[PDB]
Amino acid sequence: EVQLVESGGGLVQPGGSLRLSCAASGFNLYYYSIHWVRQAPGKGLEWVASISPYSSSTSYADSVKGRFTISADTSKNTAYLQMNSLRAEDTAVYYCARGRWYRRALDYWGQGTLVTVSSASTKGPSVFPLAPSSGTAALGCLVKDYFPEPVTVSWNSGALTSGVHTFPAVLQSSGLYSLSSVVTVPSSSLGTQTYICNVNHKPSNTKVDKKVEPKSC
Amino acid sequence: EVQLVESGGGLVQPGGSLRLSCAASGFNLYYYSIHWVRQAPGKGLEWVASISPYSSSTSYADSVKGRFTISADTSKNTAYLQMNSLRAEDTAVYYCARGRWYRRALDYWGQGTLVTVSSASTKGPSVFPLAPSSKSTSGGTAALGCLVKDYFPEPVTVSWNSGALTSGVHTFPAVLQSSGLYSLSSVVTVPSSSLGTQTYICNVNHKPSNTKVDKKVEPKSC
Amino acid sequence: DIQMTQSPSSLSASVGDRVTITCRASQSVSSAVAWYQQKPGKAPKLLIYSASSLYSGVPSRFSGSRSGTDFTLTISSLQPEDFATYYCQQYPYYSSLITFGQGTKVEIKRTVAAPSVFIFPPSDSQLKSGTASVVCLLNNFYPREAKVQWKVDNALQSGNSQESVTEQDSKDSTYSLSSTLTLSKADYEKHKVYACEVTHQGLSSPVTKSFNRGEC
Amino acid sequence: DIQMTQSPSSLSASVGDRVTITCRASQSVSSAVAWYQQKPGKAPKLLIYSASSLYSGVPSRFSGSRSGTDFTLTISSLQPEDFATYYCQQYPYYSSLITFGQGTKVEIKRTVAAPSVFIFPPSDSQLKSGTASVVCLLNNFYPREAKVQWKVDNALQSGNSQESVTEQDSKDSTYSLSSTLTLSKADYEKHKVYACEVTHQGLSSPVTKSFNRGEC
Amino acid sequence: VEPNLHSLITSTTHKWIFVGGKGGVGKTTSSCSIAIQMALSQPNKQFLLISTNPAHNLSDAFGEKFGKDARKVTGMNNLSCMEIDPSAALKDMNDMGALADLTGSIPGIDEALSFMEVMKHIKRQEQGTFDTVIFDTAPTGHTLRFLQLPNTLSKLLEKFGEITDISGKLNELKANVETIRQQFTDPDLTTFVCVCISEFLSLYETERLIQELISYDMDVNSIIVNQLLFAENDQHNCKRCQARWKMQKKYLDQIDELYEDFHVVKMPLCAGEIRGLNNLTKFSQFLNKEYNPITDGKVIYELED
Amino acid sequence: TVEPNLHSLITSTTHKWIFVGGKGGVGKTTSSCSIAIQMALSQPNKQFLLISTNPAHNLSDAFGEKFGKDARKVTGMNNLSCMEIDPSAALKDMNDMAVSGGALADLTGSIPGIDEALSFMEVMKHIKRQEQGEGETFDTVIFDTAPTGHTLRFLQLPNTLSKLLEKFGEITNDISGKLNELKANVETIRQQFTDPDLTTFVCVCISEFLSLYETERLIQELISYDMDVNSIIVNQLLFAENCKRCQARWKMQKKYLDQIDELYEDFHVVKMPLCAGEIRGLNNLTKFSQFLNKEYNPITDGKVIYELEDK
Amino acid sequence: RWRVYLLIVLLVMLLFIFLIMK
Ligand SMILES: Nc1ncnc2c1ncn2[C@@H]1O[C@H](COP(=O)(O)OP(=O)(O)OP(=O)(O)O)[C@@H](O)[C@H]1O
Ligand SMILES: Nc1ncnc2c1ncn2[C@@H]1O[C@H](COP(=O)(O)OP(=O)(O)OP(=O)(O)O)[C@@H](O)[C@H]1O
Ligand SMILES: [Mg+2]
Ligand SMILES: [Mg+2]
Ligand SMILES: [Zn+2]
Repeated sequence: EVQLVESGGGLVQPGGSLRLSCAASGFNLYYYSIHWVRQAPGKGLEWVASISPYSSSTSYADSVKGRFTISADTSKNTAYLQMNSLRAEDTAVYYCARGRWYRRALDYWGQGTLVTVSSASTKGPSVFPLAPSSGTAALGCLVKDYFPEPVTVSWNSGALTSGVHTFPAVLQSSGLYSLSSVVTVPSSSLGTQTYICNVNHKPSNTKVDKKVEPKSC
Repeated sequence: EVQLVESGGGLVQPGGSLRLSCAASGFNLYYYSIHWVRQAPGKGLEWVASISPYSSSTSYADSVKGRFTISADTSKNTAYLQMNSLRAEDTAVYYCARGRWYRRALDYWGQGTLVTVSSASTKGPSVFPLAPSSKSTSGGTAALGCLVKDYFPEPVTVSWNSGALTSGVHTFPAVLQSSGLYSLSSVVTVPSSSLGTQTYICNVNHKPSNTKVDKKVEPKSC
Repeated sequence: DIQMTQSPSSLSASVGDRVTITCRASQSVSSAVAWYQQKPGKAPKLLIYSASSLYSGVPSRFSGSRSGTDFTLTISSLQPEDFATYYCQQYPYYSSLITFGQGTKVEIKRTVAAPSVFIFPPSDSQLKSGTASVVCLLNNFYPREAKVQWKVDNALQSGNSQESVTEQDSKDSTYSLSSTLTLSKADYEKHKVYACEVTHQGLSSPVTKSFNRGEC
Repeated sequence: DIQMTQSPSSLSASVGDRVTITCRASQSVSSAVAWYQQKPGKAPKLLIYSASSLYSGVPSRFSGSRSGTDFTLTISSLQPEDFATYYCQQYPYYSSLITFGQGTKVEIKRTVAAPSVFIFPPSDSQLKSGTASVVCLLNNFYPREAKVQWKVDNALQSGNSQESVTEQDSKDSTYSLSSTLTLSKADYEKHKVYACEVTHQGLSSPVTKSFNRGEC
Repeated sequence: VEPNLHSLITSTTHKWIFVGGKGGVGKTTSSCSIAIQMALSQPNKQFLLISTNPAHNLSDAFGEKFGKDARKVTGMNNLSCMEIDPSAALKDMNDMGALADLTGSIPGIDEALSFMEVMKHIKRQEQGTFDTVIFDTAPTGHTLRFLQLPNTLSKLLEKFGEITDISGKLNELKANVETIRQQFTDPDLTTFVCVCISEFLSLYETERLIQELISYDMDVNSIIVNQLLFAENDQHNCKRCQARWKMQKKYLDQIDELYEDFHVVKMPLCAGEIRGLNNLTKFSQFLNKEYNPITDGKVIYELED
Repeated sequence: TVEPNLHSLITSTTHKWIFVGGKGGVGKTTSSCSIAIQMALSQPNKQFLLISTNPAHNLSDAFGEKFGKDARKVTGMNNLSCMEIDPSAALKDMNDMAVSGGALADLTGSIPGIDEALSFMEVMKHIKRQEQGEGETFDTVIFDTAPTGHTLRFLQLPNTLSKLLEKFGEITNDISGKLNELKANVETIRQQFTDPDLTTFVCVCISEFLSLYETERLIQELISYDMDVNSIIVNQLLFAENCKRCQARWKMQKKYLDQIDELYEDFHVVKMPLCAGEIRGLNNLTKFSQFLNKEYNPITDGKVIYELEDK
Repeated sequence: RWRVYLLIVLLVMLLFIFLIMK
């Protein structure tokens, strides 16, 4: 019945502020310690702040010192992380976690809230075909230049699932994301079978379905 | 076995000083209150001072305040009464007594030490006969005695016939005269008919002056 | 200032009698009152504390009571060892001062006994020293209360006499009293008739003993 | 400054293997060390605290030990659900800082598998959009380590490509990888031959898939 | 005299209620309990429980963070707690720089800021925010220093003017201090509840404390005797408890004799932890209706965990 | 593992200033007496002073004899003295010497902070005399402190008088000579108080909830002062291993003791039993104090909780 | 600033004792 739930994650621009909340239930947060730990895309765990509501004491990682402020409202059984002067390198999943006065190990964690720091404007992807080349054949869809994450891709609206590889997005120099989704199918099916990739970018409310067929030559 | 023992009493002159001690045993006086209570000759009890070591407090009757100082040495389990600027009316038997932090009644008492304050000088008594009357009831009872006059300080002791005569003897309490000297009489009633053949001698002792006097008391001649 | 008014100053009672002594504080002291017994030459003994609590070792015939600022000590059945002087004491919480009552002397009651009276002239030896003491003796009488007056040539004396009284006799419970008239050798030899007159409730009328100076 | 040096960064293991993960503190932290397990998309889970105490509910095949500043997490017999990333954490009393190790990714060991390679020229659709992306696909290979190089008219490319790799396939435990060469449409039309050369331990010699611009 | 605090709990006159005693006897437990009882008994009035112990335990006792700003006890509509942090309180003072941080640690700063809270309250009460303030005080020693501030300041201000806008406000302070001095010495407005335990080291300090308070013309008519084993009533073993109760009962008789005019309120040693509103409320009930060891003996184990 | 006793402190030949502190009623006075007795007995050639900085003094009640502002030997000891300063009496003395104006004690004797000020002056005195002579001093001073809160104010005092004195000197515009010697003295106190070989703080606590959190706050604050703290006395333990109360309370005690043991693995955690008798007077204090030197064993030394004097 | 006066007066005194001292 012990839970931690983070909220407040979203998109902000460099130099901007963002306030995260960590709502506790099942225990009185006054008698415990609460800690913020973040995880940049593809990286390890980085502690950023601690608070002990029973003692007023706080501590911070040097990486966020003077920019982040951790606090707690015991009336609401909630802790907060006030982030100011944010930068791109602050982009991460932010977890809140519980420690005990006699044990600074983190036994309960929330499932995290995503924080993205970027000057990039929200934009939906363009979907281009990776047509089967003129045994086994490969084809797919290039989902290019969208922001922010995430994008979901399907094949034949769920019918085609086997052999499908949807790659993790890569952040381009432009600040936009791109990924490819591929599938391998029988070479004999190319003339008979129809393949459509269904791309959905909700944060822009874009929905594209794009058929991928061989070269007309 | 708790007890209190006073000491330090004596004779002093007006303006003089004297330190009394109250030695305690059987209990630690730090956790109790110690009190000095005095009693002038023939008078009642008068509380004069209190000390409660456990609370760093002392108190005094107005009659001694600023002249007397009560104190306690908790390493020696002894309390003290430093008496300065003494005067005649401070003449009394001084008792020390114990109280408790939760009960300021006095449950244990010492047997007291005597303090006498007087400008009078030490002097032995003059002993005069109280001769049996020439008119004594024939075959009845006669009275005779000794007048013990002008001595200081108390006490004198009086016996009759070296202690052989005790029945019918009345040795009165000493009275302090205007001179500052004490005086008393010792009398005895005896058969009238025996005055001719019985010998009656009063033996008077005043140790402070180391004087001893024997006085034969007989019918006056004429 | 504050007071503990104790009454009576003295009382006479017999063995087996029930005795009560009272004390009145000038203001409320709650129950912070104690009673003591004292015999001649001895230290006082604590009898009762907190107005009605019997101190350890004290016989149960002693008890005490409170009614507002009025406090009472009671001896249910007086025993021979109970004849003594008794004192009340207050120790109010709000004060650091301790106050005793003036004391109550409990003496043993007996039948009235008239004094035998004797007068003694000054000895020749004393007169040769320049002063004259005339002594009047009241022997074995009860009660203690008595009046003794000196007369020199029928002139009532005053200011020049001192009295002394014994404690109650252990055998017959009587008192004896001396009155000593002090005069200069000069003043003594001016006058002829010396008399002491005794009044006592055991005498139907006052008794006078006297002598004439220089007459045997 | 303060460090937790965790080793190895990754390791391949099989079900039933004994797995050992180590973490060296830069200075003594006494026993103040904890171990966590994290799976992709999920929060970390506490396994061990105080160096060797097994947290409640955690399977006993997990164990921790200390010797000085060296700390070890042991999995006695690795189970399918244990493939994950693991982190050490120090929390010494003298420091207000919490410091994590870099992590150890425990992946599924399998046999070497060569990548099947495919190349995709930029679509007419994208070129109408005004840019050109050509992607090289390495499908279902093992181990993860591979080198992909782009050759445009037999000229090596640098700084205009990006790679993406999937997590291990749940069925065959292989990886797949895409390399995407990004050029402007103008630059794309300044050359004929586009080829990605693939080096992998499963290949005797590097494989190259190519295409001529606009030859269908 | 009834062995409870019912007359205090239902009083309509008392403005300042001090709860004090030796270290660890149960000041915080008792002060929380008294505050709760008064608030439950008089919903029409607002109560503030201020801790003047620089090591505050009100937050620990209720399990929520209090501070220099009064905040309601959760579960109570008319009880609030205050725990002044001098460093925090001195920043606001300074704003209305380096000095304020210096002064934040000077011995006596806690008593000063606590006294200012009383002074500010007086200024509001005279003009047109709580009806009654309960003080959870520091242990004996420093609490006597605090209660002497009205006298201390009055004299300080008398000499400050002689050696000496500046003049005008000095007289206003002198006046406000005198207002506090008269109210603190009013038995109807101000009283000091003493907390103790039936042990030797406690009773000598406790008697010292009460006597000193009397000399300040501070009203003292209530004593809480805390952590009593009672025992026997348990039901008739345990050499530890048997021996410790015999000791406690020895001194309880001494307490009962000496303080015959006081409200002597006897509180039991509970087996559970007296923290949180529920447990504090259940404990506080025996300040109002005296605890019966023979009847209410079960409550000792009924505390929520 | 760090040994569960204070033997290292007791037999130390470097430590000059030993503070004994903690929450109210946990056993500071009992423990500070016990530590002082143990040090004095184990180091007979050193002179020890046990000073109470708690304005409500309990050293006199503890030993059952009257101490004061002038150090007196504990009766029966040749190298342990106690001191309990009375502010009003001390200020009277100051008024007299300053004259050689008469209303100093009446004015300052009750100002909050006065107790800490006079306590600190006593530290300054011994700091100076240990170097310059000219009067009595001691080798080691043990402080029986006031509860947590005001003790932190006292330990902040070297810093506070220091940071303060920086500015005041110029404001005055031999008064400046006093400032320098006062500054120099306070600086010396700051060096020594932050020297782990010279100064340490022994925390006292009980195994109950409200003590746990205050104790942790205290230790954290002391560390922030650069005050050495490596010893914790856990007092009044039942070691109940019938009676529903004792078993219930011991269950609670043991729960928190496990937590204490986990967090404070770097500390000497000294476990002391709850005794049935009264721990007062030199004899009982001495017997209790032995378990600070060699750890108490409930099975072996169990009978001693009942073998304290009752006189 | 009435709060500031009260600190100052208590500041001078607690500075003032150390100046007199021996
Ligand atoms: N009747 C009781 N029964 C059981 N436990 C109690 C009782 N009274 C107090 N306690 C507990 O004993 C400890 C001491 O109580 P408390 O904190 O209230 O005393 P205190 O006077 O406020 O201490 P301090 O001087 O530090 O301010 C607390 O942990 C408290 O929970
Ligand atoms: N181990 C023990 N066993 C039994 N009784 C104890 C024990 N330790 C302390 N006591 C008693 O408990 C009470 C509190 O002890 P103590 O006075 O020493 O604590 P304190 O920290 O000094 O209190 P304060 O904060 O007021 O100064 C005392 O009466 C003491 O006699
Ligand atoms: Mg408290
Ligand atoms: Mg103490
Ligand atoms: Zn028990």
